[PDB]
Amino acid sequence: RHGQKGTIGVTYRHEDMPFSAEGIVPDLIINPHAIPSRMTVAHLIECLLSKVGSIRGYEGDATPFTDLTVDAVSNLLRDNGYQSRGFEVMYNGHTGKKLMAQVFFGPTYYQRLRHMVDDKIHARARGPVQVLTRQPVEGRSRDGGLR
Amino acid sequence: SALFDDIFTVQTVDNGRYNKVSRIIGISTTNSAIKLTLDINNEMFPVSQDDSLTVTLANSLSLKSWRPPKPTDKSLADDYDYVMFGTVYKFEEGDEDKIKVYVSFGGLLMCLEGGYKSLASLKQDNLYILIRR
Amino acid sequence: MNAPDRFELFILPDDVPKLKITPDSRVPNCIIIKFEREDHTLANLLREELALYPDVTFVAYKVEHPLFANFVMRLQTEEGTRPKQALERACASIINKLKTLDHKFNEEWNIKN
Amino acid sequence: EPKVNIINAQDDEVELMLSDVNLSLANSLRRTMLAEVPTLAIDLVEIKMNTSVLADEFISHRLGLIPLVSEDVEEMKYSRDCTCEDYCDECSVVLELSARHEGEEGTTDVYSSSLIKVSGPGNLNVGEPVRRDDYDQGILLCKLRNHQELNIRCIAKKGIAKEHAKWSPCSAIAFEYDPHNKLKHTDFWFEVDAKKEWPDSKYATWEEPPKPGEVFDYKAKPNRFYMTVETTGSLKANQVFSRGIKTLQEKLANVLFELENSR
Amino acid sequence: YVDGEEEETIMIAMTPEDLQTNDTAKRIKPEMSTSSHHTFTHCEIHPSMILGVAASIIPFPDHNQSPRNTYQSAMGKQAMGVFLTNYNVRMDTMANILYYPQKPLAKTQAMEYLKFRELPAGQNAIVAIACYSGYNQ
Amino acid sequence: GNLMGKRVDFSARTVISGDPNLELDQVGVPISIAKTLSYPETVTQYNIHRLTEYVRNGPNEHPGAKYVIRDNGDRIDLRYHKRAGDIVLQYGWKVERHLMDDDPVLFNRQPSLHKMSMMAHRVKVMPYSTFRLNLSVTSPYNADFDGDEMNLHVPQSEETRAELSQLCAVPLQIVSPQSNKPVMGIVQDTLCGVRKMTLRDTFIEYEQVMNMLFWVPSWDGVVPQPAILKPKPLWTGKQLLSIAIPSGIHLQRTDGGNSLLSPKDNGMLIVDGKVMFGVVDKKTVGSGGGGLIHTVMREKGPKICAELFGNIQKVVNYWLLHNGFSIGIGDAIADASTMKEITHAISSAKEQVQEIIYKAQHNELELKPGMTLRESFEGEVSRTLNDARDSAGRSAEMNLKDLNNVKQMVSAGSKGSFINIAQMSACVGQQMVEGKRIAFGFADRSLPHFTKDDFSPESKGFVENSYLRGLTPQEFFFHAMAGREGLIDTAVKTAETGYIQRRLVK
Amino acid sequence: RDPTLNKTVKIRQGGYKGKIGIVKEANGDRFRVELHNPNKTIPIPCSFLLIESTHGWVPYED
Amino acid sequence: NTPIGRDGKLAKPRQLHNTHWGLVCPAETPEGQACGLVKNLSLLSGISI
Amino acid sequence: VVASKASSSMLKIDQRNKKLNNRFIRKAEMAAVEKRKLR
Amino acid sequence: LAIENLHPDDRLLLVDPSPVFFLRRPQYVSDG
Amino acid sequence: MIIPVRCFSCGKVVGDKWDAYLRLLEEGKQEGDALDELKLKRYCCRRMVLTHVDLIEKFLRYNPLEK
RNA sequence: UGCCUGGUGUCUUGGGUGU
Ligand SMILES: [Mg+2]
Ligand SMILES: [Zn+2]
Ligand SMILES: [Zn+2]
Repeated sequence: RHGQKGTIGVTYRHEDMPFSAEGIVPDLIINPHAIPSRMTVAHLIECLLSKVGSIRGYEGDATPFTDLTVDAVSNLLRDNGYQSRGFEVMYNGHTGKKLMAQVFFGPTYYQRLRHMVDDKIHARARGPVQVLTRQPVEGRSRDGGLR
Repeated sequence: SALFDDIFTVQTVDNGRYNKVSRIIGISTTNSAIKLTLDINNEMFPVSQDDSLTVTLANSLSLKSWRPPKPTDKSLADDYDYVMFGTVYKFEEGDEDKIKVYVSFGGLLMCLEGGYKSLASLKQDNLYILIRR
Repeated sequence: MNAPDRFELFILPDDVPKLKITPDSRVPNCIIIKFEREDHTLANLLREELALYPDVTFVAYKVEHPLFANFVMRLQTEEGTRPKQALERACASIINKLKTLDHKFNEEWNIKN
Repeated sequence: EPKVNIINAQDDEVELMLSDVNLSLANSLRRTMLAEVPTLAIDLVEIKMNTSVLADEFISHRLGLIPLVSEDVEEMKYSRDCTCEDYCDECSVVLELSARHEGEEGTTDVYSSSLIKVSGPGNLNVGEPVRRDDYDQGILLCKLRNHQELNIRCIAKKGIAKEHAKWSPCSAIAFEYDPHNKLKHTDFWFEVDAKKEWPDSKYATWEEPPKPGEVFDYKAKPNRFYMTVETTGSLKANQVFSRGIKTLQEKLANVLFELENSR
Repeated sequence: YVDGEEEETIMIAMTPEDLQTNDTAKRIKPEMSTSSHHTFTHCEIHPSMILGVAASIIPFPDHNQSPRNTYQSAMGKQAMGVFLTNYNVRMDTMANILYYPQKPLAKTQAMEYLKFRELPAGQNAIVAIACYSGYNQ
Repeated sequence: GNLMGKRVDFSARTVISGDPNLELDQVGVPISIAKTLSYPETVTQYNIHRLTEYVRNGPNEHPGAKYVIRDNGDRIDLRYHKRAGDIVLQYGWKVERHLMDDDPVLFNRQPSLHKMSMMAHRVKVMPYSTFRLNLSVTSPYNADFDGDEMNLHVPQSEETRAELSQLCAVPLQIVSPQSNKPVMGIVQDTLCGVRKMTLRDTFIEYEQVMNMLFWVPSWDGVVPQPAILKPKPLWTGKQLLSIAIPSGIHLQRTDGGNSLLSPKDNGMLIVDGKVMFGVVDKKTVGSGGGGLIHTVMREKGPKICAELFGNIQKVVNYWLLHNGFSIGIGDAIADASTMKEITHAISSAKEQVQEIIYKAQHNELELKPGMTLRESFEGEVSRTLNDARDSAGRSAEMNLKDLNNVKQMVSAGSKGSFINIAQMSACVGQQMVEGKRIAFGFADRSLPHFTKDDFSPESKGFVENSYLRGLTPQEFFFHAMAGREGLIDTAVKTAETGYIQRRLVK
Repeated sequence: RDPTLNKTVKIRQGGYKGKIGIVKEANGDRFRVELHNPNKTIPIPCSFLLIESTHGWVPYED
Repeated sequence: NTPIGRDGKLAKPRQLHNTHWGLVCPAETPEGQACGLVKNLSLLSGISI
Repeated sequence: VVASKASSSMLKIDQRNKKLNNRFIRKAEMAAVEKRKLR
Repeated sequence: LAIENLHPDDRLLLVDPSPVFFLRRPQYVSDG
Repeated sequence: MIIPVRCFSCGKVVGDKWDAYLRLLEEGKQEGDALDELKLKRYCCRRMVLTHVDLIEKFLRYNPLEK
């Protein structure tokens, strides 16, 4: 919900994903490089607030221009036995060894967009042509050619 | 066998930016005007100020693919606590008797200042440094 | 549409050998082993078992691509030992370790049942 | 040389500590339990009538995820390895579901308890959907109102979680070693002090904390591993552990046989 | 009610707290020291009501770079959800329905009147930010 | 629309994705696209057996064929032929076989601004439905994997295939004639991981070194001696990186007048392909001129330079996979000691602006020549506020530790800059619309929440807060105005630039 | 004229045992059968098919 | 919608003005040709009858 | 209408939760505003 | 009775071995 | 639409706990306490029951298309 | 012996995707 669009690059099975000490594997891994240039801090704040809410069984209130601060959410998260900033010690799926860097980890609301690759893939060797110009027709639905 | 040998007293130990790497500066006890600036691994060979180190430089450990050393074989490194291997990338034939040798042990740098007579034999491609304490 | 069948991760075609061994002539007494329909589960186990043998001087493996289920392993032993014998010794040793682990777990489970 | 010490034991989860094994062996065991232990799950759905508000393939996907008792699945054969034409009793289990709502008011819930085993291997304890108790209704499958009926026939086959996640016997395998970070395998992010900003591990009391004057030990390796195995009920925890060990042994034995037959 | 032309002649307070006269996390209010005293005539009901329907879905829109808010406003109209409850009896040219919609854990107060809780268009995924294997660059 | 540019046959289009495990000049092609497209191969006595096998396999099995063309020009369709096995191929016939591995294909992304937007790759058939690119070529194409699509064109002749493989090939396009510097370099997490991996205090154990060495395709089978032999054999990251660099490469760079002892590990010195000191980052393996890539291309040629990308990427990606890297909300937070400094700096700047306002209102303000009193006043206020934001950002940046992830990404040059740190941590700053502060849209004020004739910094679009701290409604609206101006400016200037370039080309 | 074209068939061997399909191509000894279960079409030898008839399933003697 | 079209375009109509506060959404606008010309009412706005 | 049991239970839960929220959130806001005032 | 009816000193005896304004209790019907 | 059979992240079976969860919420228990009483420890499982919206109760209100 | 099929509007407009 913060303009962070992307496409699936590869799918790993349950046993190939990194896991935390309590066995939680992520559903989805995004690159750290998406954050600094675009400055979507709201993404990180939403992840932290959602983590606290799912731990405590509440729904976070992310209304803008309120008195919510990151430190209050961090205190709540620390009181529940997690690192206050949301980091987690995470293990490597392939070898089982600990990762040297801790991983920001939590639930976030994602939405699936209408643009799927199977509705865009198109190839043409030969096919219908226009009557006037005898050049390939236009359109993926009509088995057309590329300009 | 050994191309240089001396005993150094550590003047300064600088951790600075890093956690596992320390800069140590030492001067030879038997001969001043010989300086040693060196990078070491703290976790394997920790040092403190005013320590005494026996530093030896050799061009070979004898008495191309690397292999884990068999327990049966013996080499020059059996007498020391910290052995590194590096390449000499600068041999500054400086002033009348000011010679500087720069050696890089895979990014961990060493500079050895001294007279020509002491460091004449250190004009090699690769050097082992053997440190005892 | 272009998604491969999931059983191709572990079901071996008839014409594809499970285990192809080719020597590596760049260094003495080295072989390259190509495992088909295998992944990190067997590879890491074998690699870390072989790394402890005093007569094995180089062992490594890599998975070329996550979308293909195979890995290739490089093994290189001392002059006395043929690498394939070292691989067999590693397999047998891990089997014995697993056997004693199973026996001990069964004993403990019966005690704490 | 390897040792096992059990902390807690239950029908559905066991918490144990492995020691004197390599990290690779423990991780391979975890991976094998997660994705290579065979179980039994519904793999074909023949929909004879479905007038509910859910799509046919919606209900098929829901059915495939229902755990079935897979105790004697070793005796069972793989579908592709059975020479029988079509499916026999030795490579498939047939379950049937029939649900209907009577009366012109109210809503009927369709539970997994309504799945009735029709045919299967003789005297093998496989195929029955897992129930927590004798009075547990089970997984909610669908809902029906008046004049809506669901009548399906499902076939269960043997497979592994590599092919599809519905054949996975485990839910989540907690895995952990070196609570006090004596090996320095991780470097702790911090703002002021790394010691008081990081929560203690749940096994921190099982190992002595390092002494203030202790030096780093470069000769140490991870030696004790704490892991918890949770199952979905299709297999007991001890069965999952033992069958993971057996599967790993079979894989290694197959490799050994290939090597010996190569010459 | 006031329109765009009557607003020229009124003095509005942002919050009811503005009607009366050292933390590193909380935000800083305007000092407004140019005027010795103020005589407000109106007060905003709630400042977060300056947003539209699509921009009322973003959580913490004030912690974001504004072009990202615009991009999300654009992309929220392409998220598959449940457009209506009677999708079975409708014959539309296209229709996309998500199997298992979930309501967001971090919601906004304006989502109550957009029925986003009852017809949500997304799911809560466990997201990890990491350079794992180089396939997410 | 029909003579200068026309629709063409033998082409494909689909979404692109990234693959770290592809060579620089390789593209991953789905199986369905490979089956649909074709290349007419002339039957000779070097390939008649293989072509007969392809004809037998038919148009549905890969590798296969779609048509057989006789000498007279008649086409035999293999879908509708009941006696495909009863076809004997004569020399000189053509078989329209399927697309296969190592076939050169032209690859293109729109808009094609320069000649590096069309380059010829080598086909590799892969499952799933997306084109796959090595990530180093995403720079010349100006492409990323958030939904972009790219075009593929198949040559249909021996002459055209030779032209593509000898002129437009990706390795030949590494150095551009526009600025005589490389257009492809190490990017994104490979850049971040080569900075992290080549730090002075990165040591690697034997078992990981063996795996890292086996990953290098060009490795010669000799393991280098470890930097530390006793008590424990340890290799440094610089050694494993030097493994990937071809021998005979010399590179020297001085950063900030550093000495040969490099106390800060800056600068660079590569002797015979071995790194002596210096952290490898954007200044070395980036796309700038005089770096490692430019040196290798000038010295060894396009083939070795193309292999260099693969070697470096594979080693660094394995190391970073087994090490890890992340970013969190805790990385945008500065301690109270720095927050009080930032607050003091901002308050001092606001006091200075207030004094300037008083001086201008009492006719005590000096006038810049060539500018009116109002223009000079506005320029001075804008300069003061920009200096305020820069000072606060500098304080925040100096606060950050070495383990801060944002600082690591900025230092590596992979993503972000100093202004991003300043705005996320310290102060968003002054919002400018059309090069000036926020105008007085209402009657002598910017918003109905301010009194008339108010020139204070917060009344004309100075966002005092940071993104972490959150923006007040007025700052939110002003920042939205500035962002809207940016979007409009982009969407308008693009058409003017396109027209200018078309006129220049014509 | 390929009497088994456009007829419901069931697979008895291989990796698709017990899946219902419809025969689409009947060139010879390699039948193209679209599967009802996923949305795909696969080749299959004639020996692996069970052609539906008025009385149960019949092997490749239809 | 603002029917100014594409011919004779200018940046001023497309801009977000001060007087838009509270009446139209500052964030929601299309991309490309219609940026700024297409507006969305704020969540409490109305139109006089 | 003859609502189902689950819907009736959900309605009761919603009423209870609405009342509890209206009480507790207001109390917390009143507690916070006085502290912000006295600072 | 409830926790409120407990004596304040006895409430002080209830020590964990306050609500926050931004944690709502979930609903299902919303409003409008 | 209807409570998922398995938790997406780990795979715990949560499809048999919807009715018990509603019964617990009916008795006045808080959502966190209700989720704890069902032995849902990991927050990946807790989000499945906590954020589920039950839409089948709205689809069932339409008159069935057959009889 | 009963024997198998390739052929696809145009013009406007509108909403979108990637730069
Ligand atoms: Mg893009
Ligand atoms: Zn059978
Ligand atoms: Zn779960």
